[PDB]
Amino acid sequence: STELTVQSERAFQKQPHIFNNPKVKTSKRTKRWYKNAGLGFKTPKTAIEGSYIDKKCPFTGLVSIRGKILTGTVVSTKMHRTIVIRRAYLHYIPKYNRYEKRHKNVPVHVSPAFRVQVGDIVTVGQCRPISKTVRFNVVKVSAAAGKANKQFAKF
Amino acid sequence: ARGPKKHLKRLAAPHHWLLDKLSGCYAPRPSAGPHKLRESLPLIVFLRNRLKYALNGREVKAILMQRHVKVDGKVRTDTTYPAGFMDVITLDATNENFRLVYDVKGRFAVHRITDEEASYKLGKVKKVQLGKKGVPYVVTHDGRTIRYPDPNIKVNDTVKIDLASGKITDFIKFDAGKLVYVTGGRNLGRIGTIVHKERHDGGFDLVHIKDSLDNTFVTRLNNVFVIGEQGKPYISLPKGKGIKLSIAEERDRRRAQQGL
Amino acid sequence: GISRDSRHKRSATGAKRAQFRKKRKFELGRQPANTKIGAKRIHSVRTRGGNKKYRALRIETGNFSWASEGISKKTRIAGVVYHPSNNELVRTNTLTKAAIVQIDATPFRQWFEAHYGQTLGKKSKNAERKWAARAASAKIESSVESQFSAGRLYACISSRPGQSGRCDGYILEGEELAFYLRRLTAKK
Amino acid sequence: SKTYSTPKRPYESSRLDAELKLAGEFGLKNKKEIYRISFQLSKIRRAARDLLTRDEKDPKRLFEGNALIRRLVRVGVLSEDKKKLDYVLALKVEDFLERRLQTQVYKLGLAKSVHHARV
RNA sequence: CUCUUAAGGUAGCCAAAUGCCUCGUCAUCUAAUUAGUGACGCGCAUGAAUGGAUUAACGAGAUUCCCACUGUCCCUAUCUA
RNA sequence: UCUAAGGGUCGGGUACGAUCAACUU
RNA sequence: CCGCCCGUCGCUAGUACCGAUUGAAUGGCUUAGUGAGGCCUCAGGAUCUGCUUAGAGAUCUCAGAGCGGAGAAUUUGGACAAACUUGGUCAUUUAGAGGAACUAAAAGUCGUAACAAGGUUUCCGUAGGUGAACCUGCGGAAGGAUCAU
RNA sequence: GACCCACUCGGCACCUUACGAGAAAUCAAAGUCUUUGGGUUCUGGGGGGAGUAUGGUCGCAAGGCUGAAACUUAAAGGAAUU
RNA sequence: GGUCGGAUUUCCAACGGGGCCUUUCCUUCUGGCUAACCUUGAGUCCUUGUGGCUCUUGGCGAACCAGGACUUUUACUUUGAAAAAAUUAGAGUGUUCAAAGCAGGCGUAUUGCUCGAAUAUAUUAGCAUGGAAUAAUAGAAUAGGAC
RNA sequence: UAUCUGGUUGAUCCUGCCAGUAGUCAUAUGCUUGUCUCAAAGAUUAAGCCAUGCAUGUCUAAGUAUAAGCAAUUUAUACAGUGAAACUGCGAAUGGCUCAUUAAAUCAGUUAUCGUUUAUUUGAUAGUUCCUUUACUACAUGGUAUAACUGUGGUAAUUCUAGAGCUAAUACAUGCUUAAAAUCUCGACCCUUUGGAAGAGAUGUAUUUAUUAGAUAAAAAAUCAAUGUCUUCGGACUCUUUGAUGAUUCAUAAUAACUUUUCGAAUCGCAUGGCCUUGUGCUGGCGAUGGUUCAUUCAAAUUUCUGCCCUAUCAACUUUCGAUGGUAGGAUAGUGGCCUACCAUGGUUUCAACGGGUAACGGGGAAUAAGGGUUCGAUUCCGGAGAGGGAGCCUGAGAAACGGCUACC
Repeated sequence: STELTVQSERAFQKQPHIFNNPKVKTSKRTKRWYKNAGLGFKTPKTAIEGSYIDKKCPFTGLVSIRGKILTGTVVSTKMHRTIVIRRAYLHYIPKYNRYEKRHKNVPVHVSPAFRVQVGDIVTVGQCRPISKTVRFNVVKVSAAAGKANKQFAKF
Repeated sequence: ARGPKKHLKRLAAPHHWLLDKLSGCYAPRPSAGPHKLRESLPLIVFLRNRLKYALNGREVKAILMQRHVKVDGKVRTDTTYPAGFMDVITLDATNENFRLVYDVKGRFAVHRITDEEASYKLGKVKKVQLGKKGVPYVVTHDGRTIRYPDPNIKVNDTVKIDLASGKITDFIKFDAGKLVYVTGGRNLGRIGTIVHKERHDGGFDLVHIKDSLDNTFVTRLNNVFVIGEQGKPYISLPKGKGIKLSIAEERDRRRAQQGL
Repeated sequence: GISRDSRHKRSATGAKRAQFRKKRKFELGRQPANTKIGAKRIHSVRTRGGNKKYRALRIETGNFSWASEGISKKTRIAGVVYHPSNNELVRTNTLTKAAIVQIDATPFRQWFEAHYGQTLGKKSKNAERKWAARAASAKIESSVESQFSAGRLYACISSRPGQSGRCDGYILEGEELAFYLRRLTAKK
Repeated sequence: SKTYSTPKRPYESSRLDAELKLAGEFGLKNKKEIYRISFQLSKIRRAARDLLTRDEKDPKRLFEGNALIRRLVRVGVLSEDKKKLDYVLALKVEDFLERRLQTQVYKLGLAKSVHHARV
């Protein structure tokens, strides 16, 4: 996905200080850097095999996940490499000894190692600030569909 | 704001100095030093308030400006010098070597020790790094850098320091079956022989401890400090041995202990 | 001055925030200088903690790395157009990080000739021993070997001259070099 | 770091009768003194109420109840025959006033009146 | 209460292009206003398809004020054909 | 004095190239 | 029941509303214009000064000339931007001929609408009309004066 | 098919009583509520001013929906009793 | 009450935990200690009914931790840590009582001894932990399902 | 100490308010006032602000003292006692005061910096620098100014100052003196096929860039470019160097160079000793101050999650000349639309957005309550702000400082 083909931008997109010498005829032609983000988050094969760059990625980029780990439902996918998740919770009012539903919306950066869709549940981790509003990054996905595509096929 | 605070008011000072609050005014702010502001004890407090050798700050200064008192083999004529845990204070008057340790209620127990025991102190290694030119160093809880130690000294172990040469004589690892002296927390001043450890990656490693009375409890590993093996401490322990006799036992004692 | 702060912006909801603090030197921003070519002129600015920064104006030389061979050489640098950055703070046809520049190529030519015994474009026992030993490597690339004819090499600046005061960089080689000249349409 | 409080209905002749009887019996100049003893007694009573709501063989109950009982015994309000944390609730202003010194002077002799004792 | 009419001027409107007395009275607009506007109304002689009251838009229609602008004027002088 | 954007006709061994010409912003 | 009670009108006092006056005052925010100051930058170079062959018996000049170094006034451009002016906008107070309500007083005037079948049963909605209460029409209710052939 | 008897589901209601409920009038719900909690929506907080003024909105209009304050007042009101 | 109003063993019972077996996996993979062990080597100063102090070399993985694998998600509740100090409640104590304060008490007071300055609460959010009812959620139906 | 009473009526039961009642570290005021202890106090109205009059600087044995100042050391002819001034260095950014603005913003608790600065403390930590590196030199330690001071003056006046003459420094500016060994390159030379060589230069630390190493769960064999330490040159081949984190492009090290070139004591006080080749010879103690980097400490700046009053007679806001994100750059101590270039069109909202109001600083906490709760919180702790309003900035580790400058009002 992401159809940057790899180099959609006017600058050359590369991993910094990752040098593929044209002299040495290595039989891979594929030098990448990835890391284990940690905390038992699995580094995807899309990240290891892919061609994207995404400096804000927690696997191939320079950010680091540290602090909190949260979960939420994707309620928007209309930006580029970032989403908005809904974080629903119940707030207690003691006067009434009861609860009330509350939500906070939380913008999140998503690598192109993840195919994220509205409705999917997604686990995110605290990163350094990478935009005005974004402080979190997608680190795991759980699609709540089962690939239920043929259920629409009815005849 | 606009730079660091130089003052400290009575009521803001840690509760384990025991002075007085309501417009009693100011308290002694520990100067920057090896120990933290709250987990420390200045000499003015150690001398005016605990030992009663002095009555006033000018008396304490008159003491300190005579090379009488030294912390860790060094004089420290500063009034608000932050002395801390496992620090050795040496007065040639009475030849009294004072170790600062914790009683069970969390105050600073005034432990008197022998000169042979004052020869050394102990230190919990906080980090182990390589310095410049590939020289490994360990940092203790008292801000002491020690170069080229044994390579088996990993983090949270404790170390025996000779206090005249800042060198390492022997180290004790962090493992089960090792004594512990809790520093910091609700359970401050307790001594309880590590049962086991709870990892929690990214999440404040916890430690499960068991007193001699089989009173199990739990603390944070940043607050744990090892001191020896089962029943063989490396320091003279204070009166109480870190047991925390409950209030009921305490009244039973001080009613049946003594009619005075 | 220039507040490098967010309390002035707006809320993410679109809410207009109130002016809440007089500006703070914590939140400080400063004015660039348009690092041009020619006649080295470096002004030092005092920063937080002392910590001199070296604001370069009008550099002429730079230190450029040839990494397939693993060396670095000083050269003089050449034309520029940048940036696609600014309108407010920097002004005029500058030189900056990530900029593509032409450099002298003569120290690299000399080094290559003395290190491989081989020319580009178009003796003693020790030298012959060395050249024969480290031969089978002077085969770089059509593009770089063609640049050496003109005697001007495409390189990228990797240093930030308005922070450090230098024009260090690396010579373009490979997929970068294949990529780059379809771009550089900019002033300011 | 300060304390005291007073009653609710400013009249109610039965209270006035009782209060003035206590004042005449024990040599008092004010209703504030009876109010003070009632205040102390109220603090005691509500403490013991909370402890009795707690479980038996509960450590806070044992500790604070034995302490309160010990204090009242050594003052002599609570007789040493009744030491069970229910006569603490059954106590009364007469039982405190009887342990006041003025009253103790008179009852021990030595003054031939409570007013002479106060003087 | 009384006389009287075919009916006795209704809703509404007004010193209005309709009000004599009249430069009506009160307010506003001005330093000052027979002007203007708003209100008042036993209205010489207002008034309902001889249409009444109102009305956005339109007007080489009549009219008042404000800003800008000016030889209209203070106060005239000069140039060109 | 420059920059950018906005098009036509031909080519696909069953992602893009060659060539041509307007004015508008 | 010689009980209770409605409204108009009129006198008095008070409260708020409408209202010509493109009303007035105050304050906040702001477009546009002008724009101090310092900061960065392009220049500038009074002045001082090291060295050097130079003008001059053997930590020194006597015409002068180059290599420089520090460097004030002044000055270009830029960002930061006070303040002022002009408009606009919002809010809050406030005047105002006259108009229209409310409340309260007061042994006021005209009637007597409701409470008994209140002397036309009352009330609701709507519409019209009348000095005032009110009346009338249409449909509805009984909180009816009928729980009933 | 219509009637009669018995039963049944679902409806409009009715007669009797209070084990209860209620201020009472009365209520098989207005009960199962100080032995206070089956689920859920709407509305009221003394009487007047006032469902007025103002602003919005709907409407051709008539008007509807929404909806104050100042000010005033110790009673207004509900069932029953003689 | 066997010592002189305090305690003890087997006790008739109750209340709460843990483990195992009943079709019941109540997570495993690479390992140590292999341990609580077929390890039994001659075995015992005991009311033979086990109230029970005692050894000779060689078994099953959590009782010790190293890593791993995958590990449905929550809410709820217990425990703990977190919970600034003063204040609040509250223990002790001669401020001459009390409000207060954190002091002070004991000797042969002829050159000293010593108790202390507790403790609790502090809703919500977050952290760890045991439970697993109640209430949601997922878990193999055009089998891409499990071992 | 979980309490109620008077008032609608001819009387009754209700609804329902009014009134009473108690408290208030809640204020004011009135009357009265003998004592002891404890004691708040120009917050409310004018963040008008006190509009008067007074105050934060500082020295030791140990930076610089020819005071034309004192006394006198009587241990001294260079000082060497004390010590005004002034230079230097630290500090004045703390404290104290107030609550104007402020409604996810402060703030509370809870996180994080693998996203940065940090004077001072505390502990560690510079044989590498004579740049023609055999005269080039002072390394028994080199240069210049200037204050205070002397004296001439200006102005009505201010913590105004000019001109002239001296002189100092852990001021300013410069600047050498301490290894040995190894590894690298260059390489005269002699030469080989196995090729080996004498000389020259570089290798501290800091800055900038590029590159590299920074490993790793386990077992037997063929081939080769060169065999490689050593060889039975059959190939025995083992030996092997690699730290930490949950996680890194981490720490660290090594290559190539780069810098207008940082740091690597021209400093100070007491004690005066040890060894001889007895020279004012060589060695040597206890400290002070200063200094690079690392770590620690005091901090600071940003930051995660949740949480705040009243209003719908505020329902649609944001993006205009940044609103949301992306790429790149600039700036910053650092992250980041912080700022802009290009690009895309997003982001918040009936789970109350945005707007308005607050007689709104936030909390810890206070008052009153059976329990639940309502109200208050200008304050004696904590942290945010502000110094008449605005804005800007110097110095410094730290200020957008006001008992510091600049301007406008």
